[PDB]
Amino acid sequence: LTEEEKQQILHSEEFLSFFDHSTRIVERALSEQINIKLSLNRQFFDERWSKHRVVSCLDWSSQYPELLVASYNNNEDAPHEPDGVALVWNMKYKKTTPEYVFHCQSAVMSATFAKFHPNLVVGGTYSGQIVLWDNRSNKRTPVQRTPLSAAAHTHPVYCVNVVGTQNAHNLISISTDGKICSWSLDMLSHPQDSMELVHKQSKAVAVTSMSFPVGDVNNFVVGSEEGSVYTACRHGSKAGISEMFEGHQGPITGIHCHAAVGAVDFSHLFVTSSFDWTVKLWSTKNNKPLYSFEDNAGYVYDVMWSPTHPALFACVDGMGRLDLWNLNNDTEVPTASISVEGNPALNRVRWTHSGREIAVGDSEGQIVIYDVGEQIAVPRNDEWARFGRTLAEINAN
Amino acid sequence: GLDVSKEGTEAWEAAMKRYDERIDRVETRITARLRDQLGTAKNANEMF
Amino acid sequence: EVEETLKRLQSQKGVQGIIVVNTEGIPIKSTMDNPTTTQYASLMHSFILKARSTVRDIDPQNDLTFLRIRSKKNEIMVAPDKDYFLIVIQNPT
Amino acid sequence: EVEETLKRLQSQKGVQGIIVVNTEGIPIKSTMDNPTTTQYASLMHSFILKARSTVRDIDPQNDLTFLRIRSKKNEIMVAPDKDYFLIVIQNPT
Repeated sequence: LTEEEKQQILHSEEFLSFFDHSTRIVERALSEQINIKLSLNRQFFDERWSKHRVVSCLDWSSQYPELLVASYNNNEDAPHEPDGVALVWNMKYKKTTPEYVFHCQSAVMSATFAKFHPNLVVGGTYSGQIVLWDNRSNKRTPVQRTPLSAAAHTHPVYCVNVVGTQNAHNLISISTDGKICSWSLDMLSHPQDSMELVHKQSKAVAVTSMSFPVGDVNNFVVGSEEGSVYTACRHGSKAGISEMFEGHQGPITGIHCHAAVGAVDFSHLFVTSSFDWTVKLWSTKNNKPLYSFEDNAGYVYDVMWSPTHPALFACVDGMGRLDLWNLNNDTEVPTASISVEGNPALNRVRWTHSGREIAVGDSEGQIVIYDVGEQIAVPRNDEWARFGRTLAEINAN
Repeated sequence: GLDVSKEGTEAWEAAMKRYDERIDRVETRITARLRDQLGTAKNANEMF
Repeated sequence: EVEETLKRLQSQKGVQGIIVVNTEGIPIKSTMDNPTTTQYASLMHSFILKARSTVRDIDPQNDLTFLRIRSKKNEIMVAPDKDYFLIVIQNPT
Repeated sequence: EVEETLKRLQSQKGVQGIIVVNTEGIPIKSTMDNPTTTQYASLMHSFILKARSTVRDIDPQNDLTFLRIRSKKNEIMVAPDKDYFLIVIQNPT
């Protein structure tokens, strides 16, 4: 009835969070009973916020799963909604209903988690407008707005980086021109390393989904315009880009450094996946692709290494076919392989930190989660060095 | 080796690269821990 | 934000009727049949006050955050805290 | 199903006190002592019978299947039996 005073009493500040608790626990209480190894783990898709969202990157949840930001590049499928889509989900309850909706006022492009924060989420857009969210409560308004001058960016933030610890809270935001800006993770006013990735040739490096070394190493490998593995450091004597180990083609849509060591050495290796219709193996002493994988039918977009078994990656393609390979076990064939719904051109792949399950992202919305229960605790260092030796003996003639 | 440039370039260049790796590694280590420690000063006087 | 609140409250499947009973004891803002549940929630406000005294006086370190009333005929999966008692009668299946 | 099962059910994973009421109001028989049985289950039984009297005033024999009151530190479950009612304190997690 007439309830404005009760809108202030009942629908107050702290009571809205309690109402979120009521809705969440009863909607979770919906799992009420009566009151008288390819397995395809899960799949999630919002029919209102994930619908036809042509995206290239999201914010997965390796550590602390069952809540992962689906920072979608908001398509024009829902123009009568806030332009920007970021959706954490509930894999623990296995729901796809628009409960944990998150939005901005621009094309949310790869809004990763902030440093030292599960609620605070950082993220660049098409015009380099890095926004932020401190969801200590159950809020959704982007509380931060990055200045967009000449030193800033106006191009899509490919893969923003979080470098350091509680002392050094650095953020590396990059545009398509390759302008790196190390914004501090406290103030959005001055980017510390606000320089240009100067390289031997074409200083305006057309970066494309770079990758971040494991172990807080600054010797990054930038994926670029035609493969172009730009190996360098952000500071030191080689603050710009030192060199470009390439042999891969097209704009890199997937590149990843060393995985989590099972029983192997550090294995200073990485891999690349792009428009060359394949993935190519790499290391720190190659300058050429260490092992170019099978050039499958279509653009091989993403690739990711698994933490349980460090010597195994996963890669989807232009015709939606995830192929996870452990050449120390399954060399000529992948370890497991399964397609997605139909044969579309996906864009993301991300291993679950627990391993033996993976969350793969499609480039148009829905996210599939496959299950592969094969690996156990095994010393794969032996097979690692042996297969490296086999490649070292195969390349000769 | 009586600083002859033949072996100088040819193999002593790799020996100089070895020297760079002893030195480069040392410098990197100094930079990593020096940053994390000096950036965590107690106060301005502690920073001094 | 009554939008997401009422949305996720009544939009939930099989939810017959919720009762957001305040200290007043009247469910004027809920999805139950108000002329029938008004006096029901007032009487239940007094008896749930009895229950609060019971559960919180015999064992003072035990609050009341979720009351899954599993009855022989209805799923009254009440959602409380120290502020309300969302007495929600919901369709069993 | 008596001695080892009695130890298995009293100190069960979650069950603090399975204080079964004896004759619907005076809890005597249990898997443990009489104070924790009588005092706790009797007051919670009486006050839960008052709340059930209110719900009973709404609809009389619509009894509870298993009233799982998931109270914060330790749940209170009320399952009406024939000679008695069930007033058991068992943790939620």
